[PDB]
Amino acid sequence: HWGYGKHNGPEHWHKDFPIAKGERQSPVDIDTHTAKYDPSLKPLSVSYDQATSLRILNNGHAFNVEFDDSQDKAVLKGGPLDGTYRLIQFHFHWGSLDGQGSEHTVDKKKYAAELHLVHWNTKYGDFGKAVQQPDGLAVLGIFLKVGSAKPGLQKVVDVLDSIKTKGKSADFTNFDPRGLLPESLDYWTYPGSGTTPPLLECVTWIVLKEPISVSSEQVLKFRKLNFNGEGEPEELMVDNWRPAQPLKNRQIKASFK
Ligand SMILES: Oc1cccccc1=S
Ligand SMILES: [Zn+2]
Repeated sequence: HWGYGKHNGPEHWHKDFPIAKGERQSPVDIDTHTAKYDPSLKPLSVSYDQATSLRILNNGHAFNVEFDDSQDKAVLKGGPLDGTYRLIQFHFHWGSLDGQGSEHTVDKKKYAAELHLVHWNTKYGDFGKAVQQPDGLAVLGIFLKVGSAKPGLQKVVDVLDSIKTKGKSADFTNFDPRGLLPESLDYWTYPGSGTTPPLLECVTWIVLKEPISVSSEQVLKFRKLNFNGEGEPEELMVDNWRPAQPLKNRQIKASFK
């Protein structure tokens, strides 16, 4: 099955998931000089005051912080979006080294990691239906650079010992995702896809310009997680990122000059 290794990594995924070579795949390089400022783009509305986190899961490819999405509690709207998108989970992609790990790049620059806050369009009722629609998901992408610690990340880092291996979960209530956001909500936006199989082309990407800083110790702890199950040979969960894919017939828009 798919993964991030030599024999089952991103260069292989097209054999089981032919959409890997499609017309609106993600991630992409964000060429900041080529992105066009769109003064009609609205400010992003991030409404996380009532977010209800539930659980954290190691799925064998990343860890997901899951939310109660059975009511409009943590929603994204505005920006390039029409309508209301509910937060279902967040996750990260990260490197073996601080010089790599992000999926999106900025003028070819790679960040140490990238946080994806996954939201689904409430006009489609559930996440599973939404992923079959070209406007089904909105993913807020935030870059991580190594420097000062992010205090609001530390509760995540502290639980990772309890979900070291594939299939482990832990209760993870009362986590406030507002503590992972940078100051500015200036963004880039384009149409694309999930970055893991099944690579469905259902995502409006919203990539914040301003990274967050995390400490070297925080991202070190991400790198101690395992892709394997308990009792299987240890394979560190590192370099779980897809490289940039061809832009094809797409324009990246900027909310800012
Ligand atoms: O990595 C992902 C995993 C699962 C669902 C939706 C979006 C992304 S980027
Ligand atoms: Zn992702």
